[PDB]
Order: sequence, then C-alpha cells, then structure tokens
Amino acid sequence: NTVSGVNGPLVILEKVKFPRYNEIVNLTLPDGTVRQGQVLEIRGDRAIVQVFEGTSGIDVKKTTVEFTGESLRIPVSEDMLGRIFDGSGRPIDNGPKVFAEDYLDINGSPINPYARIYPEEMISTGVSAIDTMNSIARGQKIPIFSASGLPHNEIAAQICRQAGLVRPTKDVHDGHEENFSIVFAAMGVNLETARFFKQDFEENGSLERTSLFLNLANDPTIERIITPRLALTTAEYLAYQTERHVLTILTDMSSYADALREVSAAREEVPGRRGYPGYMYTDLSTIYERAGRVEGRNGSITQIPILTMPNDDITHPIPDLTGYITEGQIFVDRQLHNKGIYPPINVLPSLSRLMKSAIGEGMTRKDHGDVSNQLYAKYAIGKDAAAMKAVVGEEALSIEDKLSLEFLEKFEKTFITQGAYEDRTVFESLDQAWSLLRIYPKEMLNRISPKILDEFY
Amino acid sequence: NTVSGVNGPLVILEKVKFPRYNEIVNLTLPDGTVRQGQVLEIRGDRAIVQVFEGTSGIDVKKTTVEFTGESLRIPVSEDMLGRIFDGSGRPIDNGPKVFAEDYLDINGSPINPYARIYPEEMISTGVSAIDTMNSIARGQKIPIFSASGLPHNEIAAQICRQAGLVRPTKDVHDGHEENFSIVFAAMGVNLETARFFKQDFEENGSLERTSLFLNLANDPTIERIITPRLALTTAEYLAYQTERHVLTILTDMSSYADALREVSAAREEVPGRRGYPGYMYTDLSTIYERAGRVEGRNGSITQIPILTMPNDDITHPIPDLTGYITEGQIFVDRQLHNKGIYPPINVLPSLSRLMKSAIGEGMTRKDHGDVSNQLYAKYAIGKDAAAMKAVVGEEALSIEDKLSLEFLEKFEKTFITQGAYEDRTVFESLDQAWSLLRIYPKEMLNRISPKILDEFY
Amino acid sequence: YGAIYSVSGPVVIAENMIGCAMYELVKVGHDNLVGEVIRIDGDKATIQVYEETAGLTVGDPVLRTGKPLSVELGPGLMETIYDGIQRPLKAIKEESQSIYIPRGIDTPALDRTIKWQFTPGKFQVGDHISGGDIYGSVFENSLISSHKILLPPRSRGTITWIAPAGEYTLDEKILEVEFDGKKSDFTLYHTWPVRVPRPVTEKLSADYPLLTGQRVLDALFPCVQGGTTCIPGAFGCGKTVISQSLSKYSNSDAIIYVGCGERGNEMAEVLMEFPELYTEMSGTKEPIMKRTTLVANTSNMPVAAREASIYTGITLAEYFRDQGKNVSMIADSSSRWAEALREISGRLGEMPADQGFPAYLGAKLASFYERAGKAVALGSPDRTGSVSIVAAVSPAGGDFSDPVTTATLGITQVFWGLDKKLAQRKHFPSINTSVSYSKYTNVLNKFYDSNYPEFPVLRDRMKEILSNAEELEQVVQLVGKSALSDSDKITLDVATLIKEDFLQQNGYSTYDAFCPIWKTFDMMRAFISYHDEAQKAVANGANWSKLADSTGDVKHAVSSSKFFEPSRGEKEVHGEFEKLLSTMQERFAESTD
Amino acid sequence: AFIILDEVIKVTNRRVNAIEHVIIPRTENTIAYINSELDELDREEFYRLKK
Repeated sequence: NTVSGVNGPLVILEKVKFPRYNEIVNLTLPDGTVRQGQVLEIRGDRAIVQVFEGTSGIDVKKTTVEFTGESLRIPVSEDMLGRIFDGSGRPIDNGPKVFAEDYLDINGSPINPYARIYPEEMISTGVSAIDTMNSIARGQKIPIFSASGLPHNEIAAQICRQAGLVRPTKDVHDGHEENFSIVFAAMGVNLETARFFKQDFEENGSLERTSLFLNLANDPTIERIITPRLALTTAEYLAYQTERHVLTILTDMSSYADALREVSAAREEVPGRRGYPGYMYTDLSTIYERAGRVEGRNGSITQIPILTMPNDDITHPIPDLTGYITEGQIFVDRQLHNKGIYPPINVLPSLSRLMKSAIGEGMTRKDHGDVSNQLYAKYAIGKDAAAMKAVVGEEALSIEDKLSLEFLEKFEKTFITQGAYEDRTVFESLDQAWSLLRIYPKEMLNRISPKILDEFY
Repeated sequence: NTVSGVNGPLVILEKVKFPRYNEIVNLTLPDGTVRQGQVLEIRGDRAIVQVFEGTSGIDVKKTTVEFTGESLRIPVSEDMLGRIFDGSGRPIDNGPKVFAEDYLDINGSPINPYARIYPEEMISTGVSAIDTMNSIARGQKIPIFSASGLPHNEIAAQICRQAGLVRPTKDVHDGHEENFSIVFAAMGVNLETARFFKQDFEENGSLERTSLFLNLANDPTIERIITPRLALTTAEYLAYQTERHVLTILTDMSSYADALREVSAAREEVPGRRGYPGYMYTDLSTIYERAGRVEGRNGSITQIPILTMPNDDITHPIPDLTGYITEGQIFVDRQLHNKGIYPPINVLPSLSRLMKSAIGEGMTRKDHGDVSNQLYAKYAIGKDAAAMKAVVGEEALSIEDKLSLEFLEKFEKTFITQGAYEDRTVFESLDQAWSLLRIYPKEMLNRISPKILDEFY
Repeated sequence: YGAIYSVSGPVVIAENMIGCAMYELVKVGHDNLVGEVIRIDGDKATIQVYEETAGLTVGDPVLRTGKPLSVELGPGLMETIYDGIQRPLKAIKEESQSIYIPRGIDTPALDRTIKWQFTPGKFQVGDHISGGDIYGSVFENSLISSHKILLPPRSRGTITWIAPAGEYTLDEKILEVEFDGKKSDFTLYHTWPVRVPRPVTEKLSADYPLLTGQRVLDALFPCVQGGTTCIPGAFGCGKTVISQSLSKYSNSDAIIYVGCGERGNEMAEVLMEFPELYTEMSGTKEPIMKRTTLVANTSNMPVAAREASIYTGITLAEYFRDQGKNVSMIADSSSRWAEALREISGRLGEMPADQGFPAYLGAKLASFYERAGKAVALGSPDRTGSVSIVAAVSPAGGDFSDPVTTATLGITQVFWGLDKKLAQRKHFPSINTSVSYSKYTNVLNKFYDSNYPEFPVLRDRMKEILSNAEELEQVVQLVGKSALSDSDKITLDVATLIKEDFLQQNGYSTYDAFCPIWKTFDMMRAFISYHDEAQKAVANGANWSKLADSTGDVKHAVSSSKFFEPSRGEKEVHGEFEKLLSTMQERFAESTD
Repeated sequence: AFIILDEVIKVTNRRVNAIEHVIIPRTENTIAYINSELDELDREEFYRLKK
C-alpha cells in the first residue's frame, strides 16, 4: 500500500506480504520521482525496505508502491569493460547502460564452486617487498593494511600499473595463459584519487579491460554497501565465462564498515564490538567466500583488499576479523613513509600463510619460501638490535647485534626501496636477498637447510 | 486526574492533556501537604512530572491534581539583593514576598536578551594570582577547576567574598563607575558549609551585595537544576536594566552534573559514556547563553563557575566538556594544599586564552600582558629546577636555575599565599610581580622590551 | 496539518501527518518554534524542536512550511552575520536589541531592506536557456558584482518573460520559464536544500593554490585551493588566531566563515576586526568584511543552527563554484560539530556508536570534505571555481585519538599542526616538517614550475635542511661536538635564517602578509645559494664564525626582504634578490680568502 | 675523578634513552587499549538495557 512511516533510509511500508525476499519495490512519490528499494524485511502486512535513491523527501499517505516481481540481481555483461560507472551500475558518462547477458545474485553466491585445488601458481606484481616476502597466488586473498594519513591509494596504484607489464615475461615462465582484467571498487574515495586510478589503467593497457565503480559518501549508504557485491559479480562473471584472472582492489574496507554501522543503528540490531555491528562477521565473510579458483580452473578471482585503520590500532575489530578471514597481511608503517622510502612496506609483521603452498617450481624456486624465512627472521632480529642500539649504545652491544644492525640498514634502502615504474622478477629478488643476507656466518644462518645454504649464503 | 503511579524519581499522572509544558501543577494530598512540580513531559492524557519536594508519600486515589494555570517563572526585582531564597524562588526569609516588577521565565530566557561583543574591561577577584596570570574580563567565563583533595567550597568562598571590595579600587582607577552585585547559587551544599558562605558575606559587608538562592543536598535533583536559573535571571535584570556589572558565582557545577546524570536528562533515555549525558553539553550551553555582555554597554554578567574534579581526572567527561565552552580555566592542586599554601593556586596548567586582549587598559596598566610572559616562563622553569636541586645539589647546579629555585618559593609564598579577608587592587598585584622578577638581571628577562623593562623592573 | 500527540522534553511528537517528507521543515504549535521531522512511525512523527517548548501544549496544530529545510542564497549575503538556519543577526540587534534570536519568532533569511541592480545576461525573449547558463547578474556589493544569476539546476526551457534591467527586490519575481506549462516563477535568489550539494559538469584535480601569500604556507607544504585540510587546536592557544590570519591575508573572490559552535567571544572578534582590516588586493568598502559572508554560531545558540552551519556553508560555497568564484571555506570546529550530532542522538533515544558518538557521524564527516574541491561549473560557459575547506579540530573527550580526529586524518591530504611553544614565539602556522604534511605538493610544485619558478628542486631542499638541523642537535647532546664540525654548523645556521624569514610572521608590514609566488621563489633562492657556497668556502679553508661575520650585510638584507616592498623590481618581482646573486659571487671570494 | 665521571656518563645516558624508547610508548599502547574497552562497557550496557 502506502508508506506507513520512515526511519532514516529504511522505510516502513504497509504492504501485502506476498512478495519474495529481495524483490524490488518502487515507491511512486508525488514529486514525480520513482525510487527503488529492496525489502530488507517482510512481515505480516508490512515491510521494512532500504531505499536506493535518497534517505528522505518521503510522504506518508500520499506515496504509493508497485511491485517489479523481480529479486535484486545485478545485470552483468562483459560489455561493461572499458567504461566508467557509479556504485549502482550505470554510466556517469551517460551512454548506453550496463545491460545484461546474465542476472547474478549478490544475496548469496550464485554457483559457489570455489577451490578444491589450492591456489599455488605465482602471480608477480613487479615488487620484491610484496612478492618475495608475501607469496601471491591465483585466488589467494592478501590485504594491505595501512594507517590514517598514509597514501594507501598510491601503493595500490603501483600494484596496478606494474601488474600486467610483468605478465608476458611471466607467461613464458608460466603464471598466465589468459586475459587479465581489473575490477576496481571505490567506497569513500576522493574524486582526485579516482582520476589517478583511471590514469593507472591507461598506463597498463587495461582501461579497456576494467570496470570502475564510484560511490562517494555523499551518495546514499544503501548504494555504498551494494558497490563491493556489484564488483564481485562482475569479477566472477569474467573469471567464469571466459576463464580470466580478475584482480580486485577494494578500497576502503572501513568505508564499507561505516555504512553497515549506520544500518545497524537504524535496524533493530544492537552493535557489538566497539560500536560496529554484532553481525560484522557475516558482512566481511560474504566478500571473502568469493575468491579462489572458479570452475574450469583457469578462471579465478584474486583479491587485494585495502584497509585504512580507523584508529590506527591492530586491536580494533575491523583489522582483527578481516586478517583472520584473509590469508596474511601486508603492513605499511608510518615511520617509513615520512623518511621517504617507496614502497614503505615494513616487513616486521608482514607474513602470508601460503608460502610453501603458493610456490612450486618452473617459475619459482622451492627455495623461494625458504629464503623468505631467513629474510623475515633477520629483519626482526635487526630491528631488535637497532632498538638496543638506541638505548645502550654501540660500545655496550655484542658482536651478534652489530651484524644484525648492519643487515637492517641495508634492508631498508635497497630491498624495500625500488622505483615506482620498475618491475622485478622473483628470481631477481632472491639473488638480491642472498647478497644482503650474506653478512652472517654459517652458525647464524640456520633458517634454511645446509644444502641450499652451502651453495648460497 | 489522580496519580497513576510513581516509578523512581519520575511520577506518572493520568491527568488530561490540556496543561501546557512548563506548567506548574499542585499535588493535593490528604495529609495537608501541598507540593509543586513542573511538567517534564505532557502527553495524551497523562503527564510525567518530577516533584520539586519529595517523590513518595502520595497515593493513587487519595491524592488528586490541579493545574495552576501559570508556568515556571521568577518574580524579578532589584529588591532581591540582601534576601535569601530557596531553589523554587520561594523565600526562606520568613518575612515578605520576593517582589516582581516583571515575571521572567527560567529556561535560559524567552527572548534571549544578550548580544555578542568581545570583552574589553577588567574584572578583579581580589587575589593577585588569578588577576595577573589568567585575568577575568567582562562577559568572559573562566571556571575554577579544583578537586576532592581540596576544601573546594572554602576556596570558593574566598573568591566570592573578596569580590565587590574590588569596586571602590576600580572606582579610583576609573574602570567601573557603575555598581557591583553578586548573585550566588548553591547547589548541593551542606547546611554548615552554606552557613560559612553566608557569614563570610556579613563580615565583609558583601551580604547587602548578594542574593543567595539555596539548594540543599537533601532537596530533589529537579529542585537543584532550577536553582542557577533563578540566579542568572536575577543577574540579567540588574545587568540589563540598571547597568550593573554582576558577578555570578555558581558553586558546585559538579552537583549540577550529578542532578542531570541521575534524571532529567537520563529519565529512561540512554546517556553517553560513564553515565553522564552527551547532551550534558547542551544543558551547560543554556547557562552560558544567559551570560555575557548585554544591551547598555555598561552592563554585563561575568561568570565564575566552580567545578570540582572527582579525583583530579582529565579523561572524565565533566571537566572536559564544560572546559570546551569556557575560555580557559584556573587549575587548583593538592600539592600546594599540603605544604600549607592558602589559597593553593597554580598558574602553569592554567590558561586564559585571551589575557591583555580580553581586559582593558585604563584601569589596568599596559604592563600586564608583558609581565605575564615573564612570570609564566620563570614559574615553568622553576618546577623543573627544584627537582634538579634535589639530585645535583648546589655544587654543580646552573645559575639560571638557582635563581629560578628561589623564584618558585616566593611565587608560592607571597603571590599565591594571601589572607582570608586580605584584598589587593590590580595595580598593587602588578607591582608585586615586578619585585619577584627584580632578583633576575636584564639578561635573564630578555623576552620584554627594554623601554618597558627599564621602567618596570 | 497535524495535531500534537505528545511533548517529551525538547522532542515533540505530532500525530495526523498524512503526508510529510522526512526532511520537511515545520513550525510547531502556536509558539511557532523551529523543528524538522527526524523520523515518522505511522501518522505519529518524531520532530526534534530545536528551541524550548516551555509554553507549548498538546492539542495545538503543526503547520508544514510546504518545502524541506533549505536556504536561499542571493545577493546581499556579503557584509551580513547569519545563523545556520539563516536569520540576519544584525537585524535582531536592531529590533529586539540582541544578537541572539527570540524563540518562537523568526525573520526573513535574506535582508528585504536591500534592493539590487539586475542587468540582463545574454538570453533574451524566447531564447532557450539550460542549466547553469547565466540569465543575468546582480551587484553583490557596491564596488563589485559577484553574484551571477544562473538558471536553477533541474530546470530548462524557453524564457517567456525576461524582466528588463533595473533595481528590483528579492521578493519580486523577474523571470518565468516555460517547460511543461509555466514551470514556476524565479527570483534574484534561488533556494537549494542544505544537505544537497549544488551540481557541476565535472570535478577536476586541483593544482591551483590559495591566494593567502603566507610564505611558509606557500613554499614548505604548498597551500591548495580545491583541497581538504585538518589543523589541530585546543582553542585560543593559536588556532582561532590563524583562522583570523587566513581571512586577512587571503583575497579570494569569496570567503565563507563558519563558526560551527564556538565560544562567542571569538564570533564577536571576527565581525569587528574585519571591516577595519584591509584586503591584500587593495580593494575598499569595509575590505575583508565585504568579501566575507559570516555564518557565526556560538555553541549556546540552537543545535539546528550548529548542525545546519557546515551544510549551509558548503551549498553556498558550491553555488559560488558554479558562479566561477574561488572560495576559501573556513570552518571552526568539526570537533564541536561532531558533538552537535551526539547530542541530538541521545535526546531522541537512538543508539550512538563508537565513543558515544553516532553511527551516522563518519558518512557525514566524509561527505563534507569530498564535496569541496576544484570544478568546472554546470552549463555551457564552464567557469572554473574551487572550494577549499580548512576545518579546525580540537581534542573531544580530551583524547586526540578518539574517533572524530582519527577519521578525518585519513581523508585529509593536508595537515598543518599547531604547537603551544611555536605559537608563543609568533610562528604561525606553528609547523615544522613532521607535525605537517601535504600530499597536494606533487601536482602543486609541478604547477608552479610551469609558471616560471625553479620551484620543485628548491622546495625538496627546504624540507631536507630542517630535518637535518634537528638531527645534528641530538648528536651534540649524546655524542658530543666531536661529531660536529663547521660543515654541520653552516647547516644549523641556514635553518635558522629559513625559520625567521618564512615561518615567523604576524603581519608587522603589509608586505609581510602578501608575498607573491615569484617572491617566495626568490627567498629560498638566496638561502640555498648561501648554503652551498659557505660549505665550499670552509672546505678551501674558512671557519663558521668567520663565514658568519663576512656574509653579514647580505645576510641582513635578505632576512629583511619580508619588510621590504615586493614592487621593487616591478609589481611582483623584487630587485634585491636579482642583485643578490652577483653579490654572493663577489662575497664567496671574501669568505674563502 | 675524571675517570669515575667517564664511567658514570655512560650509565646515565643509557637510562634517559631506556625510559624514552621502551617505557613511555608501552605505557601509551596499554593505556589506550584498556580505555577503549572500559568505555565500551559503559556504552553497550546502556544500549542493551534501552533495547
């Protein structure tokens, strides 16, 4: 029937209860506007709907409703590549619409046929500090966790432009034999910044192969929370149908959290851990189930989600759940950024679970994972030795600390400093590691086996 | 209609909806006992009132209600100075009525009879420490923040009583040529403590200059919030209409925070952190709205609120929010109190955001702003230097710090230590200041112009 | 329309709403106090009434104003002090004899004393007009016109009635446009809802600076106009001072001053100082005040006006962006602003979220900074404007790690600190090189380099010198002077001269407050030239004290360049710097030998 | 005396740096985590009761 009342952007309708879940409703308002909504709730002769357009400007008994008869499902094509969109799937260039060739659910995974063969073949992004220290696979999810005030978006730009200039040399080594496409989701990202991501895609050659979804925080909350799910349906369709690796850059994870937080206050839900939703798990998990190899095992969706730390803490719920559901993390540290290191990838907690399950041979060394273990363990020791230098002073320090002090300094300006339009090969990073790691005797190098060690220190 | 129920402080009356809001009702009891209240909420055939005296002792079919037909207002006159009122504006004279010439509503005024004009004339408290370092100005509010390690009311009394002895000193200087008045509000004071304040005004001759509105610790929480609103309206009348500068002393704001927190802003509703409402700000802001320079341009109400910090805390909501609205604060400490320093006032954590700029020149010399730079600096250096003396001795102590060690002592023992009924004019206060700085040569007072310093040293 | 069902504190409940938008502006009862319908459950609406309901009875009617809560922005905005619901406060002072409004009484948003001179644009009888196309213009001050009247967005058609040139009143219509019948009548002002931002053809990446001319501001961490900027405060320990400085040195087309919820001594101060001050472009007619339009709310004044304050400023500002005017937007303070929201949330009986501050908070802060920026205006002419938002924040709950501040640093691209010690010394803004950053720098240094300056090389070197200077002092404490030598001693000395010349200012001179892009370029050129040549000279054999004494006249003359006229070599070009290069070469000979 | 001074300066320097690096930032990290938990208790308590 009519709008009974309206609370924030959820609308209480009085309407007959026969419609199915997620079906579109259209409210015809006396302003001339039609606004679309989704039944969030069906109840006995009443519904609670989230409006897509707006959050207000909604009349009581003068507003009327009409049913589509159709569940909320995204019209997905592969003709949506090479064109720039908003967060609800419509061109902002105002030319021909998304259109469809399928409709796919965002309320539950469609097929859900993820990985029964572990993602295990390497993906290179042209960065030593990423690729060595954290091994990336085709379907694996490793996120970039940074702090407020950092250029999270600039590091994400590096990843995009250098990935796909590696790929033909990597094609030879075996790591691709299929089309590569980017699906880019912005929630809460600046106009300027977005324009930088388009430029990145021009450089790479995948402005024609990418879809960009722009939601601003000055566009409804309800649109904002659809934007990642819309991204996922697009990305698994390319991946499925024509067996493509799609890399998803989903910025920013807390912006998405933010919107969930407002339709929790507006719901009859109580917020759990630190003012965020007590169903915060279900949200995050919907995104992470979709990632891994999809049917035919030459298509995949690979994820790098981007998180900015809202309070700059790794005890705050957002990073803590997110980190558990994903496979590892990549840390960015503020002290580095200020110094003018690029990329400022501090490898003190940066670890990726698949390290000996993301590598094989014929494109990686099996030693690749082993080398990582020296590099990470020494980095830490070195970092500790520098902490003691600051306090006690060199004279006081013992011989073991001095070596390690030295290792740390060399690590910062050579390993994690590289250019921003400069590609690297996995072989090449390991050869750079061996020289730098070569500053200790065989007694002290013991996080790799004597066979491999005897050859190379 | 009769009383439906009472649940805690809140009273439910079934009485019809025809009363207006702020409307006084009379509880007619069968015990010969009439009690008055103000409607907190008026609803459809029910009203929720909190009763000005008591909350229990009423029946549900032998207590009946009547509506007066007149809302909560104070009979305002200038014959109210020298007269003792309670927390409804009823006398505790035991003689003649209040007297009116107008009836003014108490809510932060119906019309808001204030303008915003920057402060320009000194207001003096009769104590050097407040006036030189963190001066009080016409329409500027600087609270005294003290703690429950102090005799906070007793200090509060010294400020208040010494006021209006200032007015003949200002008169020779030509800064105030129009009368002084004191409006005193006691919230949550003890019978004995209340008595001390009163006796101190009689002795000084300041009884004639003040009107006291009394709220006792045993009177209802709603009675207590009514109490300052009576005082400020009375001040607003004196100030606007007969052009007096009126200094209003509100002790204790901490009790005021307690009454709101308990009920009347946490009736059943959700308050912010630590049980203290988030709209506790909004309430504080009502008091500040009825304070300031008023039409006439020889009329203002200058305000000194007294807030007592529970345990000396800087993370509790009470000093922090209050502290944003007020233009600085005077911080009192426990440390001075032990040593035998009275009144124990430190001027280092303290701030007055606008010192010279707030106050004028004509009844205060030009040197006030300059001198404050030197006294503050030395005082800071002085705390540090004493800690250093304890360790290093005086065989390797620095010369600059050696004079500052002696400086810390005098600053406390003569500029901060004063009598009970010792009153000092602003000119005088300035002279003492220079005497303490006189020990240092010119080369350790280098943050001041040689013209001013050569005159004042 | 409706009947009051209930009154519970400052929230008013009214039944028998049979159509009422959930943003709709309403006058409740017979007091006629301001309120806006927060939520609706059934025919019962929850309305927050933002003024006191002492005298309001259940059983009184509530009449809808017939439009949402919107503000009219017209000519005459300039030289006026306003609320966030927009009432002229000077008017109140006239009538009631008070700058605060009387409750239950309101006054027209724009002054109606004022009459302004309208001259036709370029669309004439029967010409098609389209959105953002300039239908005319009106003087907005005596000296200058600035309010160009464009066709309202969401309209388009043929203009059936175009009034002729002349002075008309804000009340009286001038234009009727036909599309679908007479679409409606138009006035010299247009209304636009406060939470709806005005539109553009597209937004651009700003590369254009502020016209502040504050030397350290320009060179070290370059000012952007079309940017977002967070500045620490703690109130009157420098932060209000810099906002007043920013107003003064600036000479933007418009400046919109927002007091979100300030102390009210500070609002009084802004009003009085500005017409006595002088514009640094050399304009007249109450100078700074003429270019400033003031929304000045103290925290005492209703909560509606506080919340509406930023909104009203951004919509106004955005319209000026559509007019082709570069706007400086000064907000003081967002910490207060977050508090306006938390208050409303607890009253209503909704749950606020993290740190007792609401759920809606983050989306609202975020929308506000992203709304501001450089754009080309809507319509065929495509004039360029900018909106730069500089918002002040202080600690809220006394922790400066709480959600409000931390949320905003993440969004910001620009940060310029405040420190109590630096503020005492007269360095304003109170910045060094790690309490401040700008990520706008990259595009900006590129922009300036094009103009003629050797800017990118010189700026990087500025940062390096300050960083080094700090570092060599620590060594002098722990290690000693054994790690100190004269090469290092010159490094300390160049940083001191850079601090005094750039960082310290307070407007001692008129030439100390406007310094062009070309002048700023010239100061950094002297000091870097001194540095490299002093170091060379001590290596071929010289001492620090010897270098210091010898450089002397030049050293004194270049420090004093801020007091000196910037019209010495033309009008922006300073002659002394051009003559420094040659002196420095002859000088280097004196220092070495 | 000079030799005893020589010894004492090394010890004393260790200590200023030791309070600075290890103690103060440990104290910042702890105080924040427990403040945020503590506040969470007071607010969630109200929210559950209100609901």
